Amino acid sequence: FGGVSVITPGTNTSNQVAVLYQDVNCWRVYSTGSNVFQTRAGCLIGAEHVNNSYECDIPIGAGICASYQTSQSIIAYTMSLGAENSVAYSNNSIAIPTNFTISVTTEILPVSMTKTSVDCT
Amino acid sequence: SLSSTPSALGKLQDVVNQNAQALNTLVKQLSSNFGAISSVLNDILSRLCPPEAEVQIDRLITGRLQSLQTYVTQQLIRAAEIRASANLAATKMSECVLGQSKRVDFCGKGYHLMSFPQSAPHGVVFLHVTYVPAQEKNFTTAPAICHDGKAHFPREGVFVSNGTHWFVTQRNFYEPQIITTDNTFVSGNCDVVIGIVNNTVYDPLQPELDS
Amino acid sequence: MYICGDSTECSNLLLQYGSFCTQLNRALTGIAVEQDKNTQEVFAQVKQIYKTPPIKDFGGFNFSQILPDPSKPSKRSPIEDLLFNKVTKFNGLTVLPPLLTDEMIAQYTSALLAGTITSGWTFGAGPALQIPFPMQMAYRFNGIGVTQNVLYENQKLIANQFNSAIGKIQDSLSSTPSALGKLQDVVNQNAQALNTLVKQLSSNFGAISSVLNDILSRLCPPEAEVQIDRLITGRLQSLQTYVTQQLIRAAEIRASANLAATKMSECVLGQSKRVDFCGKGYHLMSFPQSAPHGVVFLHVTYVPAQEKNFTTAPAICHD
Ligand SMILES: *[C@@H]1O[C@H](CO)[C@@H](O[C@@H]2O[C@H](CO)[C@@H](O)[C@H](O)[C@H]2NC(C)=O)[C@H](O)[C@H]1NC(C)=O
Ligand SMILES: *[C@@H]1O[C@H](CO)[C@@H](O[C@@H]2O[C@H](CO)[C@@H](O)[C@H](O)[C@H]2NC(C)=O)[C@H](O)[C@H]1NC(C)=O
Ligand SMILES: *[C@@H]1O[C@H](CO)[C@@H](O[C@@H]2O[C@H](CO)[C@@H](O)[C@H](O)[C@H]2NC(C)=O)[C@H](O)[C@H]1NC(C)=O
Ligand SMILES: *[C@@H]1O[C@H](CO)[C@@H](O[C@@H]2O[C@H](CO)[C@@H](O)[C@H](O)[C@H]2NC(C)=O)[C@H](O)[C@H]1NC(C)=O
Ligand SMILES: *[C@@H]1O[C@H](CO)[C@@H](O[C@@H]2O[C@H](CO)[C@@H](O)[C@H](O)[C@H]2NC(C)=O)[C@H](O)[C@H]1NC(C)=O
Ligand SMILES: *[C@@H]1O[C@H](CO)[C@@H](O)[C@H](O)[C@H]1NC(C)=O
Ligand SMILES: *[C@@H]1O[C@H](CO)[C@@H](O)[C@H](O)[C@H]1NC(C)=O
Ligand SMILES: *[C@@H]1O[C@H](CO)[C@@H](O)[C@H](O)[C@H]1NC(C)=O
Ligand SMILES: *[C@@H]1O[C@H](CO)[C@@H](O)[C@H](O)[C@H]1NC(C)=O
Repeated sequence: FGGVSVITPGTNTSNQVAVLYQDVNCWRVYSTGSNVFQTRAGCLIGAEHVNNSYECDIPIGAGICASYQTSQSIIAYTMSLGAENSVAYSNNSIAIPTNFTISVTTEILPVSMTKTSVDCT
Repeated sequence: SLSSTPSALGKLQDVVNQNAQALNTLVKQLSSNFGAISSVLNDILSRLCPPEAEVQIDRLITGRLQSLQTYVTQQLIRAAEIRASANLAATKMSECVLGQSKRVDFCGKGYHLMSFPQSAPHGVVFLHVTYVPAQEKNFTTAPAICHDGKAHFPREGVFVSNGTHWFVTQRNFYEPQIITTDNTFVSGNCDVVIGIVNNTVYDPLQPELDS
Repeated sequence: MYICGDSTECSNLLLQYGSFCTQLNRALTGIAVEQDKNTQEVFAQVKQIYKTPPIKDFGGFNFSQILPDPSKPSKRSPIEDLLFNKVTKFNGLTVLPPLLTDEMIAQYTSALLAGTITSGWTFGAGPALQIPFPMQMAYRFNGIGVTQNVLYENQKLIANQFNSAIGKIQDSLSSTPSALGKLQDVVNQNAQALNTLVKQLSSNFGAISSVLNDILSRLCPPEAEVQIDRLITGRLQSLQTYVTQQLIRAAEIRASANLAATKMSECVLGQSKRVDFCGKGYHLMSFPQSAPHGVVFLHVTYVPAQEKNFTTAPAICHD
């Protein structure tokens, strides 16, 4: 047994969905649509697994995310943690900026919520 | 960004949505029977005969009391989350707006210069202005310069070198200076520092003493 | 599954209550989401995965017990391997996996160390800029009010004191099992909350039997309804108690996670002047290590040692 969840690209884009069974040895599922993939997070049906990692969009669990990509269909992939960067470390070498930019960013915090009162009678 | 990306204000929209749902739930739980013959107190009062009405009324009371206790407990927990956010927002205004902060990534990514608050429904928006180093170059370095057997260290800077010459720059910006006795200070001899290199440290006054 | 165990009669009686399944499940879902958010905020503070050079030429400083061990099946440092080895459904209870597996946490931690070691704090504020490790230390020394002369003249001593301190940490974590008690306690409290939920399930709560199947098998339908309802009330109270406790506990974890995230930004991706925030003594630098359900920070501080008594004066009078 387990819960069932639906992986949905927004409906303002497409109506294809993939369905995840949380704890099934993916066998033990009566659904169709092919594209049956077994993961640590459950039985995923309808998403195409690919070997191309990418930035996470809709998370599934256990390192797996899904997205709607090329026409287009839902795919499953291992999430990337970012681009690699090998720093040219050396005992006699330093990098120094010769220019700069000014960046302004935005941070948002809640301060308050609606104040209510309830008459119990 | 704020105009084209509606998710930008999702934090404030979420506070509104959660409280709206807590109230809508309270309202809808009200219409459940909770084991009573009817959820409408007036139906019980209008047709059921008084001693039986007492029993059915009491079933509704228990159900409604549980609904209210659940609502209040949830509002107390949610209120605590809002208070924590408000305390953080107040801290940030004192430290990011009424000063300059050295706390890393506290007042935005990059080196903080200043911030400007803006009002928003049920919250505050901070515009954080930061300095970000841009295009860099690869320079050769050394911990010290060996002049006449004495070891010279920068007072405020880093020794760097291009393919043929040694200069001293400020750490965060490539603005090379001639290495002089005004830019460096002396401590110890040339044998103790590992990786010390030979250069000429210029005495800015000697030429006047010589002339 | 928790309350009725697929009993049809019980489910139909649950429909006479308010929308309690929706609220219990949504509250637990909200917690589950928050738990990935906490992990993401604490560890994913670096946008690129920085890698180290072959580990050589760091001024004599030895980082081998904090950096990943290439010989293992899981690329964790010797300290992380120690931390991981030391910390220890019938009713509808499902355990969900994290989004970031231990392997991904290890990669984020490794990236942060690579950044800290080869570019100081610049990988934080802007692009990573390479710097010789000893110069990085020189700047960290100026940052505590000690000049650069001290580091270079004593570079060999400093590297040796540093290297010995790291070895001491491994011995401490290995020999003192209480060292990781905070993480073990989080595990133990949640395990107990679930075990309690499971055991409350078998109480009668005023019913003739706690086994719904006994009621259904021998008791005649109108009487079964009464006994089933007694069990439903008891089980609902058990679930509401469980969820409320998880919400409170979740809040405590969130506060800890917010602090851990703050500390990484301020202790690891910079140098901090906040007293006793990044350890006792004058802070020079810190190195994170992964642990089950948490983060371990190794904080490197400068501590003044043997002092002497000198006479002083506020000023000197010359002419
Ligand atoms: C430039 O570096 C060289 C070392 O590479 C220094 O040479 C030494 O100088 C001392 C003092 O006169 C002698 O006793 C050593 O025998 C020299 N070493 C060698 C290998 O010959 C030289 O003095 C440095 N120049 C300056 C201005 O400091
Ligand atoms: C390192 O910087 C120095 C200083 O700018 C460069 O030397 C000067 O080059 C200009 C021509 O561009 C000449 O007119 C000056 O007389 C030079 N100054 C000195 C003191 O020689 C030097 O070429 C740069 N080195 C490299 C490899 O780029
Ligand atoms: C960092 O310190 C460790 C010890 O804590 C060094 O480990 C030694 O490595 C060699 C070569 O693999 C082994 O033969 C020794 O037996 C190891 N020592 C111990 C006590 O087990 C490591 O080489 C040092 N690394 C650097 C760069 O200095
Ligand atoms: C400052 O303290 C350090 C120890 O923290 C002293 O270094 C030790 O000196 C003894 C005696 O020569 C050696 O056996 C140890 O191996 C040294 N320790 C290390 C880590 O190298 C140092 O001599 C003291 N120094 C002063 C006042 O200069
Ligand atoms: C050393 O300290 C003494 C005070 O203890 C200074 O003496 C005074 O100097 C002024 C200026 O010449 C005289 O008007 C006072 O009468 C002196 N005091 C006494 C008690 O005689 C002396 O000038 C100081 N030395 C220096 C270099 O500043
Ligand atoms: C599914 O069952 C087979 C045995 O029939 C087993 O070999 C396999 O590892 C199981 N897969 C999962 C995900 O449990
Ligand atoms: C520094 O040198 C390395 C050599 O591998 C090169 O990849 C890097 O782009 C250079 N950096 C700059 C700022 O020129
Ligand atoms: C850097 O390493 C090279 C090769 O071992 C050595 O010759 C040089 O002196 C070192 N420089 C410094 C500053 O340690
Ligand atoms: C300073 O003098 C006092 C005199 O009572 C003595 O107790 C103390 O140990 C001395 N401190 C040092 C560092 O020598």
